[PDB]
Amino acid sequence: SSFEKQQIEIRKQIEQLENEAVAEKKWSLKGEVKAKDRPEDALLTEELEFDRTAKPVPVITSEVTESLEDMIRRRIQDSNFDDLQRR
Amino acid sequence: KLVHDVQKKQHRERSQLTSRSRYGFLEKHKDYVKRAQDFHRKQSTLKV
Amino acid sequence: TMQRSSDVNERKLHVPMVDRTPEDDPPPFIVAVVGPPGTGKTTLIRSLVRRMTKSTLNDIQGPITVVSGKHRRLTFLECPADDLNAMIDIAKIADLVLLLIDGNFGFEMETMEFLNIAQHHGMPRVLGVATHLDLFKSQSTLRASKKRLKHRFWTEVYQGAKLFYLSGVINGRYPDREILNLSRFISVMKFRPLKWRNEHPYMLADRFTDLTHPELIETQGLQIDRKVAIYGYLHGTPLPSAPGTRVHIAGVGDFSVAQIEKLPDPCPTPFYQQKLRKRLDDKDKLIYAPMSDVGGVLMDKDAVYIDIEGEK
Amino acid sequence: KYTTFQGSQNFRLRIVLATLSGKPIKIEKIRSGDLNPGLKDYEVSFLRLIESVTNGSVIEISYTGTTVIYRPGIIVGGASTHICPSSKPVGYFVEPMLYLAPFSKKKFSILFKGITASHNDAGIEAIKWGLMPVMEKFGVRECALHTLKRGSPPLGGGEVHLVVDSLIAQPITMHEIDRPIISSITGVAYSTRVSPSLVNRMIDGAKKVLKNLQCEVNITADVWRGENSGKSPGWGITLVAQSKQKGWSYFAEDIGDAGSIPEELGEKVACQLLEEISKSAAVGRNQLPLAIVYMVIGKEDIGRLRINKEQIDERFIILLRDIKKIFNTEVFLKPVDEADNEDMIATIKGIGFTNTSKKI
Amino acid sequence: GKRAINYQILKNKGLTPKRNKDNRN
Amino acid sequence: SPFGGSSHAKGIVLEKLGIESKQPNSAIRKCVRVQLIKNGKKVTAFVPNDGCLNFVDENDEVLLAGFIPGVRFKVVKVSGVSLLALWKEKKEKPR
Amino acid sequence: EYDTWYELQKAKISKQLEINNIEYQEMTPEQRQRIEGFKAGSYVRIVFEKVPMEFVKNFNPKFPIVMGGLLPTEIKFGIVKARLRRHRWHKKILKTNDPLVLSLGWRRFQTLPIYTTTDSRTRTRMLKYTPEHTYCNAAFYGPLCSPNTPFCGVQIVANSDTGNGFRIAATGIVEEIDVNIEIVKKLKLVGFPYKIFKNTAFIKDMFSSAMEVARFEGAQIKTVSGIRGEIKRALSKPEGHYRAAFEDKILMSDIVILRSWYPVRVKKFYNPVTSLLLKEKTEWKGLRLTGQIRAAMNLETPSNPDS
RNA sequence: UCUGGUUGAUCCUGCCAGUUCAUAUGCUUGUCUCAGCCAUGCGUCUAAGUAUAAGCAAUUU
RNA sequence: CUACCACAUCCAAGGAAGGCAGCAGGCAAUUACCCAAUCCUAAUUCAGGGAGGUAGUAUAAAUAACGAUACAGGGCCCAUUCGGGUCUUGUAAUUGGAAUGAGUACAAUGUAAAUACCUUAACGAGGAACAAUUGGAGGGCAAGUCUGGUGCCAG
Repeated sequence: SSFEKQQIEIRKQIEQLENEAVAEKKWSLKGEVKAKDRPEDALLTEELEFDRTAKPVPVITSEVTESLEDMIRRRIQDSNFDDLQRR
Repeated sequence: KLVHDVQKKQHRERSQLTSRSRYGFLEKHKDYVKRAQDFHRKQSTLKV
Repeated sequence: TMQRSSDVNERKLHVPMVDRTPEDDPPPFIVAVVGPPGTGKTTLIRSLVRRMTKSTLNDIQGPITVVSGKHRRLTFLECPADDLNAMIDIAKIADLVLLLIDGNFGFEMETMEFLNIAQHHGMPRVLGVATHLDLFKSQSTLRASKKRLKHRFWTEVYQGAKLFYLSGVINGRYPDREILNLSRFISVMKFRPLKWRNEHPYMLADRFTDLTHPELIETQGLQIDRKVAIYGYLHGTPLPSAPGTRVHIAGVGDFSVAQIEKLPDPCPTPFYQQKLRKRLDDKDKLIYAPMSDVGGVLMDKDAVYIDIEGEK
Repeated sequence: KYTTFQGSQNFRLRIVLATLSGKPIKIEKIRSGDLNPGLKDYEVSFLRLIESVTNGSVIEISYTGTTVIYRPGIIVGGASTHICPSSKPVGYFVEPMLYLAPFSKKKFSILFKGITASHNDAGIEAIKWGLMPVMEKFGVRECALHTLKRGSPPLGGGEVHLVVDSLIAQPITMHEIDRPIISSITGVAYSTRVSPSLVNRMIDGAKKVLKNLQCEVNITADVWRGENSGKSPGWGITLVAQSKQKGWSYFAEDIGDAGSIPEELGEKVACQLLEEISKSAAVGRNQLPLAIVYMVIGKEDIGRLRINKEQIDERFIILLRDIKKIFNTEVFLKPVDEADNEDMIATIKGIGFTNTSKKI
Repeated sequence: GKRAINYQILKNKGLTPKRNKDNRN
Repeated sequence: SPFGGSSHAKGIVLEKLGIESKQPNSAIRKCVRVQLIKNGKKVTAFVPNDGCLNFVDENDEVLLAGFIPGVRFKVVKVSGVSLLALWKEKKEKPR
Repeated sequence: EYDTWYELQKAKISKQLEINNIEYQEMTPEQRQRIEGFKAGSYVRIVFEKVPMEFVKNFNPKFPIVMGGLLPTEIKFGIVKARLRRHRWHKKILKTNDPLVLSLGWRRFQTLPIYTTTDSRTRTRMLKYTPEHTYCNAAFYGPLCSPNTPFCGVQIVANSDTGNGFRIAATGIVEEIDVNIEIVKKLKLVGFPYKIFKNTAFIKDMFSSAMEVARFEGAQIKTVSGIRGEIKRALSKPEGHYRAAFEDKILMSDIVILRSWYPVRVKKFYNPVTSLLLKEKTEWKGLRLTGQIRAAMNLETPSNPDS
């Protein structure tokens, strides 16, 4: 009957989860891991998020370049110059 | 005072790995500050 | 007095809630007789039925609907005490519960677990009934045991909760007066509105019938799926008249309502029957139990069973 | 299985009502006999808009485009941006979105870009002063359509930002068995990239028709210019009849095309509103589909809305028919006891719908 | 079939701080 | 008097405002907006703790008592059960 | 003008209820039936199809049969976010990916919940066990339900495995319905020092190759002593080695750690309890706990001497 | 009602802070001792006035 | 008991009958045992009495008392400040024999009978687990988490 057919399917899924619960955990799920424990270069395959200690060095893209030169032009248009003078 | 006894349970310390037993006892911040402060005393006196 | 009046008015306030109980012809209140095996669930129900309908049901199986008042009816269900799944689903539908506690032995797992399940799916009205108290040999230990049990029942259920005490069983019947005392309490019980119950439709199977043609059972075999009709009284929100409504049966699965039809009342309440400060007339009291043996006749499947010169 | 329906008729309604129900739907035979069969770009774009604000939905367009299988997800929302194709304006996409916004996990903060007006679609002001007020009546306290930039046809270039801060479990029960009294008539006459006289002349046409009334007439003279005036010149007028007693509104809208006289259009939209009022009892025809749905998704209580005989047309019938298959809800109508008019009271019950997608 | 209540369920002491034994008397 | 002559007050829990706050056991975590059943005036109350915030949920009855400035009230029972009793797992909240 | 707010809300509820009854009196009995349906108290006939063969055969009248209507959310299946705790009277804490017989609404089923913590609300981090005496966020796959619905959990329902212990294992309330979760596990890489120059140090065994180091250049690292450092560059020779600059000089016995996080997924397992369909009706058995499984195969609990 | 501040140190007047057999509510013990509405339930018999009981018992009563 | 005014019950609708239009409760167990004791009504010694009686449901104790041994030098008090003052101590160590209460209860007594009271055989303690609470003040711990910084810091 249909109901026992589903029971056979459930029993199959049980035995698979049965084996996985006792099977050795993957290096990703073992917490502490060493290069020897996991496959070499496995971290290339997996996407891992990590913090960076210091500010990244900026990239001078064009949009930065236009923004900087705009401010230079506005300073000279107003002659707002921070330069030393005789005292 | 609203802290339970369980919330204040001890968190125990780990030790050196057996493979690394030859490199010496595994140190902690409490041990590190002892060397850091004493090194600073050396440098300050050496500086003067 | 103003400070007192403020505090009493404080207790009167509650969260506003809508009770979906119909204003006319409400369903009987579901009484779940829950207790560990052997505490006396069956003898209680037989005692509880007799005080109402004047007739002993020698054998009880399934829900038992009985008249209790001029406009009140009750449906008695014993909880299968050895099944946990049976405690779960009854807890979600029992409007009233009679909790059987062996006074000599004390509380058991199967008791408080239902209380926690009942505590966790909506606490219904909870009534404790204490039994096997005649087993006590000393009055001093009986009173002390009663005090300990009633106080502990006050921890699970609101302090001052009503707890009944039953001494022994005679002729499969409890003492009349204690059996009579509980009558007045159950009659006057009002039931709080529960969120789960007042939002969904549910109904308890009074009887069970298989409508599959016998020929289909043979030409395909018993394995074939079966057309079934299940009867009973509706509770909670109204059930939509159009077929196809999705409904779950505990321990079975999800099915769709193939057909729906209303039938007249098998157990018409007194105020309803006569319609078609004065005491309930004993004619009006009625008992309707399809699966159970009422009188002397018991029906199972399609075979019916009864108890009972010219002879030549 | 899937509730199976025919043609592009009421396409969005059948997606949104599917979304509100959670019941998956199939719509087949979309313009099968046409030279260009299957879904058109705008209604493909609409399905993308549904996917953006719903989460877990499955949408399957057929090989020829003539069949869609829609399995709704939960309404989640969030901040997003939608590109409206030039075929339809933003108004085509904002109105069906108003059906879903109050019932989401997160607030709807969506930027719509493209043309903003047409002869057949709702304008900003129609949504703004014409359909949004009905939501204030239904319990959506905070909801706004911010107009950043207009785009007149054919080139468009407009931007409108929809915000519905009010998230409510279900719409409040409706009780309007009286024909609301209109206190005043307001409206907005708008133009882009063209001289302000066009707006004034538009208002001139409007006051001419309506000055016979005993009302205050105040139509806003509002003129776009500069960077934010769109990429095409255009103009339209929206006149609203407003009832301050119970916060009810009736509105008529249309835009002026090439060669048209602004006075002529102002006269149109003015007599247009008056025609709408004569055909209205509590809500206009352009608001009736909005009003009925929220009642069908209210709490399990009977709510009363008064409707005129002129409102119950083919549009009211198919719309009612669509609701029944999705919800199984039937709208009953009973005559009013009055003899002055022959209006009808449409009694509906909410299905007990609740906003389960919200964090509690 | 009959299963009795354990100590934790018979007292419901809950979670309490440890108290010195001189406090008993 | 804060309650107009009463020592305690009922209310209905509307929202836990600081539920999104980052710092654990914060004062902002600690506040819950409650609407008094007497008069419909919405107010805010203190709980015993982030653990005891966890028993309270929206739309449950709560008993209030006098106590971030601006908050003067303390919740002492929920649905007729003491929060301290629940916190000591000495009782179970009834639903 | 009512004295208290409470009776105002009661007045509105009563007014609607009074309104409701007036029109059903106005509707005809059949027209009422078409609109309201079958009200409570009605004795009704429900006919069902495709009912499984075992129900009618394995029918015990002593066991009740209960029917409950399902709302649209009840039909939908997905991930259920639940706040859960080990029952105070349950002896033992629950485990992640451990079967739990769970009762939502009218239905009972067995699932594999994932018990999680907000980490003070930066991220949903997987937890290995339930907290001893407090709630925790729980994620499991199954039929959806409206939020604020209380539930209860059990590990054993069969009489054979009942024993003497309390079987109510978990208690909780649902807070959200969606059809995934983004649970993550914290994965740290551990490397070892071999050459030290004051703050600067060379580390080994962190990475198998400079392929890995290049990705993690500049990443935050710390030692067990708490001294913070960075990955400055991968050393060409030998393969996998990199240079690190630390907040203070580290010692040879120190162990350097890089903190990172790996995503975790919820298992889509469903096994409704169908006790009534069984002859016993009291020996329903599903997925077994990890402890019993090891006992059946005679396996010791895994352990690490270093841990 | 008292106590400490406001002065380089005192007196006086001010300000600040701490200072119930009354009512509700919470935990424990109470193992001993002790103290207008509700259809809510519901006569008489001694030796001593009359025996033909087709009552009983006894047998010489 | 008669008529009248209202209430209300059963019915074969032809009639009959009631004073409950009561009592007791809530905003929920008033029950069970007796005429013995003080008294009484009667064709009376003996019969009976819901007269009457019997039973049912803030005040003093216990959670401990007495020794022996082993191992260690710190223990306490004052003082804003620096410091000063004082001596048999600590055990988060081992160990011995005694006492008895709550309980488990054989009896008699008590009484209309019975409960209770009083008296009284046997058993009854080391985690004496035969496991009273309530409130407050301080800590400290992680390859743990977060936030802001003038590194190893601060919250």
